Amino acid sequence: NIFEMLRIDEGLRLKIYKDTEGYYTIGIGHLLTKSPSLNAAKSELDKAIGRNTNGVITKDEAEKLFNQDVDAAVRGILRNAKLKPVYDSLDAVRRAALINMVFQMGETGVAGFTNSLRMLQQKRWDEAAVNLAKSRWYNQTPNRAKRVITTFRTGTWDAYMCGTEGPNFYVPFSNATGVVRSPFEYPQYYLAEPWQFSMLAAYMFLLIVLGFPINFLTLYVTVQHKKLRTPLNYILLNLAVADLFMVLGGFTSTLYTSLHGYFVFGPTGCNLQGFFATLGGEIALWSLVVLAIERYVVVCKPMSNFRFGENHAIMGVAFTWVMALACAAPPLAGWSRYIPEGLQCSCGIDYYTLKPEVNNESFVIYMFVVHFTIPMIIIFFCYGQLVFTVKEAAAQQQESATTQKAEKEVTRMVIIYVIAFLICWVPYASVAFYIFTHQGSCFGPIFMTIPAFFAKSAAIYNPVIYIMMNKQFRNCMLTTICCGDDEASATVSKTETSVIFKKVSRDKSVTIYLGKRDYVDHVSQVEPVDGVVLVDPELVKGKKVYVTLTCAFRYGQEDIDVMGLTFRRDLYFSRVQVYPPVGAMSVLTQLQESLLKKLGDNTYPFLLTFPDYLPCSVMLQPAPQDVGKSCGVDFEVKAFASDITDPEEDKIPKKSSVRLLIRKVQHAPPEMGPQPSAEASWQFFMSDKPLNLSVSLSKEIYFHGEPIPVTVTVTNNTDKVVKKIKVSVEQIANVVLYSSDYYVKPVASEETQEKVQPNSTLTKTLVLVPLLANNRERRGIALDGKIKHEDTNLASSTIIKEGIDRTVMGILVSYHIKVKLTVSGFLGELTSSEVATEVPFRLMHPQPE
Ligand SMILES: *[C@@H]1O[C@H](CO)[C@@H](O[C@@H]2O[C@H](CO)[C@@H](O)[C@H](O)[C@H]2NC(C)=O)[C@H](O)[C@H]1NC(C)=O
Repeated sequence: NIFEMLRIDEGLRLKIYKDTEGYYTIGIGHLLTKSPSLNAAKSELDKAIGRNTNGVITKDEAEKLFNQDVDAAVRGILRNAKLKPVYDSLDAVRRAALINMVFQMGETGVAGFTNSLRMLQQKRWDEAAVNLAKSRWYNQTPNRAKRVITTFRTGTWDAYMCGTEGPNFYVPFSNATGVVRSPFEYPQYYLAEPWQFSMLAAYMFLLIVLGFPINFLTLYVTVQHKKLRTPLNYILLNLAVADLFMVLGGFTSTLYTSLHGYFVFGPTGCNLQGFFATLGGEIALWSLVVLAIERYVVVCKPMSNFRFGENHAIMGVAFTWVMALACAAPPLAGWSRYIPEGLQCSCGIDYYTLKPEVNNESFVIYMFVVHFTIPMIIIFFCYGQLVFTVKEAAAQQQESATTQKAEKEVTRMVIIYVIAFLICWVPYASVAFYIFTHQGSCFGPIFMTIPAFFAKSAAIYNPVIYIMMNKQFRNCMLTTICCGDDEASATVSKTETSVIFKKVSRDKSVTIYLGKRDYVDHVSQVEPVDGVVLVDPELVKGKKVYVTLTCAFRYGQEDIDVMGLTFRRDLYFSRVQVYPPVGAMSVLTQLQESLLKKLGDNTYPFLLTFPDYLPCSVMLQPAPQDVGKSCGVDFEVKAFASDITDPEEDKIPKKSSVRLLIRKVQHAPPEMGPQPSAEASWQFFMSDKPLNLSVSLSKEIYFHGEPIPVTVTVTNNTDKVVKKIKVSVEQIANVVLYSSDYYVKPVASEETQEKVQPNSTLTKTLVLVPLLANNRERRGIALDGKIKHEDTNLASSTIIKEGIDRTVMGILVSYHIKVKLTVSGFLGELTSSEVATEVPFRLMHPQPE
């Protein structure tokens, strides 16, 4: 347009400069003053801008000086008697050309052209152009003139077009000089100085040297180590493959072209290089999106770990390739296109050129919204909510120091993930959007190379930031350069009567003793862990023996979950110093007295109490096909010796340490509650007549193996018939870790086909048998904790202490009887209305003699 004409012709200067005539000018052709003094020129500038510039101004202030000049130029023309009829006759493109003449020479200067202005009015475009070309004006600056003259002749912007537009390519350079040639056939060295091509060759070589091994090692090591093979890591493996396509297909070809200075492989090579570079980048993009989604759901909700198998991971990796091809395929298919970008040694999508045939307009918007903004929102939302959740969780437990340092590591890596994503895709998003809005303006080849730097650099630092920073991957990669617990490999539980059991450590310095594995949990109080620890004085000398009580909520795998930017949450933790003893135990138990006399002098007692806000020992049931999936709450009593002081728990010596799993179990209380009775009445929209139902049980509390009678009285006063009645025992498993989540899986059910007619009643008692044996080989069933691998029963109903301050975190189980009714629908026989009501009951272990 007019702005781009005069900006390129005159040139935009931020400071004051002398023009060809030698007069003080600033910005685009703005005369400050004719005064000879340099200070006088700055003074006339200062008043124009409105502040103390000191011969330096911005472009927006210069755009204001230009607008006042154009608004006044349209006047001086209309004011002039010779210029106005010409101005009125000529169209908007040729009017811009006339303003250029008046802007440069002035009102009196343009008035000297009589025959030129005459022929333009008469629509003689051929004769007026020769007139302007043979004049003094052309001889002075034929560079500027010829662009203005061609405008009069053609009536187009072809003269003021930004760069040479070929059919298969776009070069950001003017062919006015005539030096522009095809990037497929001839060298492009006229664009920038030849050393910058060898610079790119050195840069693209560096990305191959660094990129190929880093990404290849990710895949190579995972084949060797079976540990790394996990559904969650599948998305991180996709990132390695994604980055390899950029290196192999993209950077290797881009290297060879940057060697010679132009694109040797032709349009065929440009399509495939542009395809792989786009695909490899777009796969890498959505991999991090799916990774962000996967990390958000898996950690926050421990139930989802169970649900997340190979199928869900494959679904994530496939989705990536679908969205990747959504970006990469259409330029090949013809929507937009693949052309050489920047120095034209590297091919990429066409964001800068507006081509209406291939519709770059829709593709860039499609790119900006679908393939940029949506990944940006999701990643910032997922990792943003992820820190928000951990910040909330760490705020609850301020006592556990391990949960505090994790939150520190979480916030660290997320900020790095933000920075990694921002450095990569913002340059393209800024530039392509700027070019789309500012398309009238011109941009060089180096302008497009700056975003190309960062996205191609992401093939290096995204592997490092996402993979190398992860602890499980980092450790395995070290063992690869190293080219390669085993010594001891002994961890057994023994037993002797005097019934007591013990366990010896690996180094056999610290030996622990305990009374019983199952500790009875009452409502008011809890039965504490009682026992002793035999310490070897020779092996443990000048060291610190400790004992712990670890209540840990366990979900998923030890390796990958800890790698997952956080680790499994320790629910409760306690510590006591065993040796050397500080003071002594005020009162011992009958067990401790026996073991002290039985064992030698180096034995020391300990006692570990439980608070009232802890859950029971509960684990979720895995399916037979599910091997590595593991989730549940469990209690662990550990003992160890260490040189380091009390605070260090996360890191301890494995050889000195010894541990034994225990249970916290609730037996059924002596008081069986009142006879459960539920009652409800139901109606319809068309039919307003009532339907009464009354459920009744025998006991409030039931035992495992005990039959549950459900007495149901269906009183039918309505017009419809009841087809069948179904009773169901349903197991509510309320999981509280980062959030409260209710999950209902029916454990047992019985039904009957007895029909109930209108104005007729039926009383029926159906027995249900809630046993695990029938429910074996299922998913998500809550079970009582099993010592080792032994047979266990369905999870006991968890009783919470009345009136407590802290929220109970863990797996909280509850049962109820759902009496389901199937009634014939009013519209049709096939139509049906399922009605149901619930009543709670307890299922727990009996108290032994
Ligand atoms: C930029 O201008 C040059 C010089 O005019 C073009 O090169 C000529 O293109 C014409 C097209 O018909 C050929 O007939 C001539 O043989 C070419 N000249 C020479 C010396 O080879 C050039 O094609 C323009 N740029 C591009 C890339 O099209």
